[PDB]
Amino acid sequence: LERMFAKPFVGQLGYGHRDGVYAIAKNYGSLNKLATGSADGVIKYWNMS
Amino acid sequence: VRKLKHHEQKLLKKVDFLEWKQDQGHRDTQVMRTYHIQNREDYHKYNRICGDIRRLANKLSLLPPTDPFRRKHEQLLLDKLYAMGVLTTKSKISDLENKVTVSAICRRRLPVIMHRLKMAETIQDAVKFIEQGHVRVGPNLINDPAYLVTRNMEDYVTWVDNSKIKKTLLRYRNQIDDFDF
Amino acid sequence: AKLVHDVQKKQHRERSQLTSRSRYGFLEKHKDYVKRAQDFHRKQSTLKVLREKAKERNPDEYYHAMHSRKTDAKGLLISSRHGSLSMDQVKLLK
Amino acid sequence: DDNMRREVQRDLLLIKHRAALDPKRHYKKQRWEVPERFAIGTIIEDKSEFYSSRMNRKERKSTILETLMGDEASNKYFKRKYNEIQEKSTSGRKAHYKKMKEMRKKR
Amino acid sequence: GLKVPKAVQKELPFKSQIHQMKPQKKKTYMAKRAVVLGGDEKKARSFIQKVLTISKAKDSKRKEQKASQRKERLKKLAKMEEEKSQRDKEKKKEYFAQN
Amino acid sequence: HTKRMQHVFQVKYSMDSKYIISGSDDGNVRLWRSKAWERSNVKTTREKN
Amino acid sequence: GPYHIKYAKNGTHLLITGRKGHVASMDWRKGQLRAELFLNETCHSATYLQNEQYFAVAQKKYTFIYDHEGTELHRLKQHIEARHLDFLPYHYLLVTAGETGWLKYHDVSTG
Amino acid sequence: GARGGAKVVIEPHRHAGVYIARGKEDLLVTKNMAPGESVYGEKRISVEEPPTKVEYRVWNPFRSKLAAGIMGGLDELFIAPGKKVLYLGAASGTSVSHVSDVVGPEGVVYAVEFSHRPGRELISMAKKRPNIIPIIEDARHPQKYRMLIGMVDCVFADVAQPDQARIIALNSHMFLKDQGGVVISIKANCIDSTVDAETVFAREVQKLREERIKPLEQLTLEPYERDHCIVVGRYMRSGLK
Amino acid sequence: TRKFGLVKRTLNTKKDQRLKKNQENTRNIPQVSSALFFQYNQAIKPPYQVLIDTNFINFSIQKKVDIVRGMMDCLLAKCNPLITDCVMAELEKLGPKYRIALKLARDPRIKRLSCSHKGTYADDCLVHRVLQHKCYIVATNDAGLKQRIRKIPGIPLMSVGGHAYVIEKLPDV
Amino acid sequence: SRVKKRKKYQKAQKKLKSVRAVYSGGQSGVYEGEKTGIKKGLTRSVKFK
Amino acid sequence: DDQVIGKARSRTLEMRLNRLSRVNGHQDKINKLEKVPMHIRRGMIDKHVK
RNA sequence: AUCUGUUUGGUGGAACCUGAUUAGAGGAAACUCAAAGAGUGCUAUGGUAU
Ligand SMILES: [Zn+2]
Repeated sequence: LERMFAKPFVGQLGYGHRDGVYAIAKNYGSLNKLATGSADGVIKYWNMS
Repeated sequence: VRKLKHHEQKLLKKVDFLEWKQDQGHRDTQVMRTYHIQNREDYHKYNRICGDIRRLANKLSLLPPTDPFRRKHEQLLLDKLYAMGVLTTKSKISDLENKVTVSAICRRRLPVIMHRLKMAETIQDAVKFIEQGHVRVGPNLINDPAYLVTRNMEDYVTWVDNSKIKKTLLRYRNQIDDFDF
Repeated sequence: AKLVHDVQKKQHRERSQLTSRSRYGFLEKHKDYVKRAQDFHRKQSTLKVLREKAKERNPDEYYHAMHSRKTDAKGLLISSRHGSLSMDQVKLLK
Repeated sequence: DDNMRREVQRDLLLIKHRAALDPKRHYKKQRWEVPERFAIGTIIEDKSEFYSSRMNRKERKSTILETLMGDEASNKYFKRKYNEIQEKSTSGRKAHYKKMKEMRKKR
Repeated sequence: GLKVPKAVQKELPFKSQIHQMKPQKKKTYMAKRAVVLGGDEKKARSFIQKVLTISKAKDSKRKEQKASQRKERLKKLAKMEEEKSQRDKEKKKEYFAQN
Repeated sequence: HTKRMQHVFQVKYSMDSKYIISGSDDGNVRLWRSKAWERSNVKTTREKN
Repeated sequence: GPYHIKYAKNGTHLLITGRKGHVASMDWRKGQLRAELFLNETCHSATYLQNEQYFAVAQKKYTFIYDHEGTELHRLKQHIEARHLDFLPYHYLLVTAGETGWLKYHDVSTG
Repeated sequence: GARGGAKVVIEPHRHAGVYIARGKEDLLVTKNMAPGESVYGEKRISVEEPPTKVEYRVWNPFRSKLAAGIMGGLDELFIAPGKKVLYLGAASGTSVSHVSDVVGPEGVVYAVEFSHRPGRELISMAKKRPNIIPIIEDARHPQKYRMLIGMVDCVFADVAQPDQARIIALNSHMFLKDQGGVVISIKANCIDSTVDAETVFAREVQKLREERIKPLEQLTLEPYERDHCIVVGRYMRSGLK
Repeated sequence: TRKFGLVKRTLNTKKDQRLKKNQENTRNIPQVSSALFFQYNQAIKPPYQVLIDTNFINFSIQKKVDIVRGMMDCLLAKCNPLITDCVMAELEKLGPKYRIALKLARDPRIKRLSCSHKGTYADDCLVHRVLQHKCYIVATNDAGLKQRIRKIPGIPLMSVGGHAYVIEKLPDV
Repeated sequence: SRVKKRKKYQKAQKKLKSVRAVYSGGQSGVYEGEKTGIKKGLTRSVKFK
Repeated sequence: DDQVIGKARSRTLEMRLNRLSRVNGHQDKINKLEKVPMHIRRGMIDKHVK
């Protein structure tokens, strides 16, 4: 049963970055928040919920 | 058993309380229903005969094609079965393996032959008349509904002389002659 | 229509019965004859089938409907026009 | 009710075949088997529709068939059309056959 | 209509026995009893007969119309089917000319 | 893994320890279950046991 | 007669098999008859399968599996002249032995 | 056509709570909750049943867009007897009264309107129909009247605003049940007059999918209205896939 | 009293409900779009909305044709390219070899459409969208897809060939 | 040429009405019902797959 | 051909017939491996390769 | 009317052909006895048990 219920992927955050993601930081005080950055120079703040 | 949920079904794919492989698809029951056989072992006795015909047909096949023995025996086996009525045609030797079936032997049973001869409306109805002693083949009354009627004997199947059935036929056409009865 | 004049495709008017024979009726044309020939063959085809069915009839054929049904002294089937009244029924009707 | 009053029966039979009532209407194609639950009702106009969409009482009838035959244009139309169909259906039938055998007789 | 000879008619199987109905000559009691509503209802029994006669002929003519355009159309299509068939052969000769 | 994931450069946990956040160089930030067979709905006491 | 009797595992149902071929399945407390077969053969023993719904009967030469209402479901051709029948409930295995001296285990679930 | 004294045959429609009146012409009719009066002057059909005199109202497609939806043959309407319906953009009782008819005495209708001049008329019609809850408040702010609306089996929106996609979403999130119905009437001129009609309908459908509403069907309302389409969707909170 | 023709009761496969095979056992005609006058799509007007197929992006890189410029050159109108989630999924699924295609496909001018069907097969998704709404140009070079779009009436079909794009069923050109 | 294209177009308008419904100004006069009748069992509606 | 008897004659005929068929008959339909369950067939191949 | 004979409805269902089915097809009763399917109702409450 464990194998046929093993469905780890839940989804992806928005449309993602233009270029590869190289720096991810989690907010240690909030559960559903994340900060990411890409080689394009863009940094985003996500609402994981 | 209740309809199995999705997770139960995956863990119980092969469970089937009503159909097993050794049943061979319930070919037993199906042929019995169509021709209304009453003895549960009548199919398998017919099957064992059909197998033996098929075994000989193979052993003849493996013999070389031009062999006089092969041609002689195969022709004899075709004529014998055709005379019995099991085989409709004597042309092709492949019929011994393809068209030799239990249903072929069953169709020559007395209940079915009456139904084809229209002496009865249905096979079940025709079986009842045999058990009632209304049916004769030649001058001998027959109460066994498993009488296998050959092609030549199929001409002599008729109602009994004093049968109430025979009186209705003649009465319906206003041809009843009481001197005969 | 390619390389064909309109004059080529002119209706050819079709004649009539002579006056001397006018009593007998309409002069049949090929289309008229075809209707006759098909009609006769259609009937003859069915009539042939019925004769064959008579020849192959099994005298011993039994149907449970034979009790309700009745036949004529000529031998033809009798069928009720609509398909006896008890005295109590008649008294109410009267 | 199982009585199936003939006035009601003719009304529904006049709606299954409504395509032929009027030669200028030509409704859609549909079958309309008789439903097992239906009711007959009379329209009630608005008081503002007194001149436009109101029927006079003498014209009002309990049944549709009563109003339809009350008309004169439709009644005339059916007489013309029905007679024409009879000529089509009676052409070449037994009456015709006897005449052709009558001419062969000298008088 | 076809009239089967009585000799053939007499000896027919039970399944195929033609039902020929004899006319009634002695007046039945029910035939002498039933009441026929006259006057107003007569005008309302002819009319329904007149309506149903038009409706059948209208349908029987439009149905004949569909069969007329059915024949011309399929003749047109079989020509199109022929063109797509012969040209299909040509392509399979050009292709297998390579192979 | 996934055929659309190309070079994992960062991996992090949600602060509840139930999910995994992954960042590849393709430009997407994906969410994963820490335990594939577990589900996040509140379970009846009979389920839990 | 004579009659061979086998109760269900939970004791709710009773299966009696006459030697001349009278097989009856009933709920003996409430006096309810579930099925009654009059096989004109020599029955030797019968047993209940996983529950009262199915029971097996050792007839003259083959064992037959039947439904709650008495409808046949299978003819066990592989078991020949079984005289003793037993059911391992947890394993869903049917066991037979007879004059052939062959001990055959048959899985009811998979057949 | 359908004159005063003419008799008609009333039979049930495929949708529950809607009836067809046959004759020389066919009329879409709904049973009247408040017999003996007409709310916008429609024709009415009176039937004697054992005897009590039931009354029916004619439903005019050219006046109510939902009626045009029936005529064009919408496959699924979530408005049915014994169901709570939230009607946004209830200008007056022209169409709400007919929606109130279908749901029956058991069901209810929450009529939402903003402008006060029609509101006074909406209240007046509401008193005759007990199963109508009139809410004179802006539909852009569903929170203001959260006390007044419970769960609703379906949401019908005829609001003519460019930002209707937000109105439908916010009301659906608060009040619409899971697997519940959504019916929207879209007028392309109102949303974006610059671009053609089809793009607006295609654009509008996309917003619904973003808002977790699965569109089941779109129908255009011609010949009754030009530039209109009714989109029927199901509110699938769990997942639209 | 006894009945005649008694037969043993046995399982009837054809009629028994418990068996799986026996256990299992409003006409619709879609409206012809009001945007279509016979075969001419009257509703489509500039600027155009274009659906990009996965092959289209690759072949665009093959010929050095910019997506926005090639469209804006071909139709002489502003074109609003649209990439659905399926098309993006296929591009990601191709692998490291087609990374250039992915980076161009993410150009912010190229708008994104969400999708609500499980499969990633893009060909079916595009064909469904064009059927419902007659307001898209289909940009593809796949032979199979182009033939499907040709049967659907009033769907302009764009492809990349030679040195620049080509539009087939768009009268306004 | 002008006359022929005039008649070709007006003929085309007639055929368009048969293929699909067309807006024709809306209601004119009292609503007299649907002249050609209602079909209970037909949906002319386009379903998303 | 006249002397050969037994299985050899059955196998000989099948081999001859297949050879003539391969020229014109489509590869998928001319030759069809007999159906065997998954677990068995990998067993036969593994031993045969061994 | 020892007139005429088309149409509407009811009664009946030969031949050919087509489709489906087949231990022939049905019907009635119930506080009867079984084997299953769907929906609905019910604080349906130990996230670590006074
Ligand atoms: Zn998609």
